[PDB]
Amino acid sequence: KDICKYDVTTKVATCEIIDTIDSSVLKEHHTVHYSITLSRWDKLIIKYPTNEKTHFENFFVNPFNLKDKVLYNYNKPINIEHILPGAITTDIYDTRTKIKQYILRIPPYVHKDIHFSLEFNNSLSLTKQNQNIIYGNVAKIFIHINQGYKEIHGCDFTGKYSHLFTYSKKPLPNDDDICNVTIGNNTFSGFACLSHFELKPNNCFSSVYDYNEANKVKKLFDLSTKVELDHIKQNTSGYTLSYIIFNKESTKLKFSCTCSSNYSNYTIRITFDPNYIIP
Amino acid sequence: QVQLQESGGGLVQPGGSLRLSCAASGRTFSSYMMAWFRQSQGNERELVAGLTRSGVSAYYADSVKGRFTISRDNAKNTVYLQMNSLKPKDTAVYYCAAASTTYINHIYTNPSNYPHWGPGTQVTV
Ligand SMILES: *[C@@H]1O[C@H](CO)[C@@H](O[C@@H]2O[C@H](CO)[C@@H](O[C@@H]3O[C@H](CO)[C@@H](O)[C@H](O)[C@@H]3O)[C@H](O)[C@H]2NC(C)=O)[C@H](O)[C@H]1NC(C)=O
Repeated sequence: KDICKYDVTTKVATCEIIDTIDSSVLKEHHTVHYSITLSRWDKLIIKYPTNEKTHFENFFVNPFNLKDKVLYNYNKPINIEHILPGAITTDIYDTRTKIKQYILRIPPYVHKDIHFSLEFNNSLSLTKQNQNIIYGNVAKIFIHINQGYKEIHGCDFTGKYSHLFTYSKKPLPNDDDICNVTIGNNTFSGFACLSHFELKPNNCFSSVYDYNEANKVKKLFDLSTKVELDHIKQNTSGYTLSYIIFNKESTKLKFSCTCSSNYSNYTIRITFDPNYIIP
Repeated sequence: QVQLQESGGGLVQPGGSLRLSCAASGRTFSSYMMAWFRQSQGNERELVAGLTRSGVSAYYADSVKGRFTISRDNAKNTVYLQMNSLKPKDTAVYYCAAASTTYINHIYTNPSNYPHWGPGTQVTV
């Protein structure tokens, strides 16, 4: 564990691949490998450089589209949503440091073991020192994900994420189905709708309808803070998804969310009771 | 340990192409860094193309940049220098130099830093 560290408290896997591919130092190995094993809900954050950062002028990434694709079986590029359905990837870039961040959130449930890599090629970059023209190298990250233990106690209306959520139904032309779930403390829940549907309130779980306060548009932070959540607006498959879990929250909570279209509408209803226990 | 041999160079009309090949014997090319060197009549030896031991980091001098391309057939143990759009300045005795280093990502600039050299082949345009 030289560049990739996994903190258990935050369940965060931070990998730094900058000085390892720096083209200013003589290097004995052209391919530097680092392996990481991840489980449900783990978060992988890789901090890589850009073309603007010095010594990484001709830097590039493989697959060139990180947010969408990965190197499946360390071989052929494949959309990450295909092998890890319900995952969430984000790309950040700090112009002050010329450094980007690839952030991967593993879904709360992984139905099948998955192995895939990500390459960071800096071989094309170079520097000139003394009578030498030093070059960069490439670094490969091999990520393995275990089986995900338990199906999320959430709702799925796309019908595609049946293995991920407890409730799944194939979308119908005209339907007003409403999914009700009872969740406890430190239990996962979520929803899955089609991307072109309207989310109500927008970016749900972060701003849920305050059913106690008569279905009020308010940030969930006001209702509670001992919660963890995530959400993707549209994946490669064209579906919006969100997840939530309460952590040492003593207050009983009831909130809701809605995906609506001109043809049908679907509603998620969740009841957080810390004393509630699954049958 | 490694002996170099150039081949495939002669007279061409301005605007043509050539493929200079350089074969090694004694040890595999992967264990050596490779470079092509220029030398016109009564002038010093300059570097045109270079190649680290990684085989993927190729350097091209600004003179031949955008027209020359280096390659390494490790099966045939040969380095190929493709030279397209040949211009009157390219007229020189092209040499093939190889050095031995335990680093895979660097290439030397001065011809003195290269212990092993090969008998150059003349390329006139
Ligand atoms: C990125 O890293 C890889 C591995 O460390 C370096 O090797 C290069 O890999 C690419 C993969 O596309 C090879 O390209 C292919 O080459 C053959 C001809 O050799 C051709 O049939 C294919 O159409 C394709 O272009 C590439 O040859 C290989 N070697 C070199 C010298 O580039 C790679 O160098 C790194 N990429 C860069 C741009 O430096």
